[PDB]
Amino acid sequence: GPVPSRARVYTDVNTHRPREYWDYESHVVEWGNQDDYQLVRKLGRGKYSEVFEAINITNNEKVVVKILKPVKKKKIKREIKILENLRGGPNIITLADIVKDPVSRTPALVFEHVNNTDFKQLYQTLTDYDIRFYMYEILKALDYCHSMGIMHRDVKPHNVMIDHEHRKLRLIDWGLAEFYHPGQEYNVRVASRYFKGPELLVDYQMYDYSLDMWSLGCMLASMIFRKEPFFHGHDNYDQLVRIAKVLGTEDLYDYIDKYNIELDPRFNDILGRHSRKRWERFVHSENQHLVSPEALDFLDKLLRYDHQSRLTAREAMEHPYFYTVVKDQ
Ligand SMILES: Cc1nc2ccc(S(=O)(=O)N3CCC(CCNCc4ccc(-c5ccccc5)c(Cl)c4)CC3)cc2s1
Repeated sequence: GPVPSRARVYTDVNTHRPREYWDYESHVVEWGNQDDYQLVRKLGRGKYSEVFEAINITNNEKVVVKILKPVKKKKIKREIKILENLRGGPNIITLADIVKDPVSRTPALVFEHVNNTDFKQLYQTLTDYDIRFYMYEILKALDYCHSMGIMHRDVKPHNVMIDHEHRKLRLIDWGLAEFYHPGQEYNVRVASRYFKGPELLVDYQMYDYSLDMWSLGCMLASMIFRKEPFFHGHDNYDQLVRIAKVLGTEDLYDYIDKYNIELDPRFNDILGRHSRKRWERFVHSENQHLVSPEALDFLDKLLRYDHQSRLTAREAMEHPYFYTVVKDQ
């Protein structure tokens, strides 16, 4: 069978906490009063939930309500527990309240209100510095949640809110996040195709925080190269093919050998033989202002098949790409 793996960092953080910290099935949800919030307008619809702007009539504060679609109670408890554990952490969305409709029995998460700058506006105007700054802010949230024993497992642009006017950022949608325990086999059917790590695609279940670092690398690539999505797979199999056409097949097969991974016979037809490509082939006159030796070195050190060889969040934060942003703090 496959060779086991443990996180290189924050390995045992949960083992040292009281069981209640991570044993979310035991968590009893503290309900607030639904009548405290009036819905104002729909903001979005999102697979597991519908999102509204609302107002707390107790105090006239603007709030955001996520009305959950039917999910298992255990997965709701998981998300709530994680949100509560991470509350106060840098750039983590703040859960303000939890309410249920007395009639429809539907449950609703109440968050802090954060405005999002118009995507068209923001993207038009970004700048190399801005990307470094916001990437650093995301890394602060990931180092924090990893240090708290939690993997996000769905890092991607949709789950990053920015308010450019106030230089503010939040990592949202903790609904797929899970506690890391050494030895645990996790579900590989998580995260969106374009952001799935090789570990998920080859069905290596004993993964860890480092999954998030792959996803982050995918985000960085899409931003500096102005290509979304960067790895555009047609399905889960082709997703790995797209990766292999860039990172090359030699290192992929080395990874599968090292962990004694058994590959679906299908991959053995489609994967073929691919050299490792240089990042320069994605650079053009439109994106060159975003692309630097530092950016490429950083990218290279996130996008690695072997989850153990990817940068940690804290290592990433020390990378030369961020020197000027850190100097500003
Ligand atoms: C508690 C909660 N409150 C709200 C409030 C509104 C909503 S929403 O459903 O209406 N909607 C979700 C989708 C957002 C778009 C995500 N931004 C993309 C982005 C992300 C990152 C970047 C980026 C990345 C790296 C460097 C620089 C910028 C860049 Cl360039 C762009 C808008 C808002 C849900 C929640 S959940």
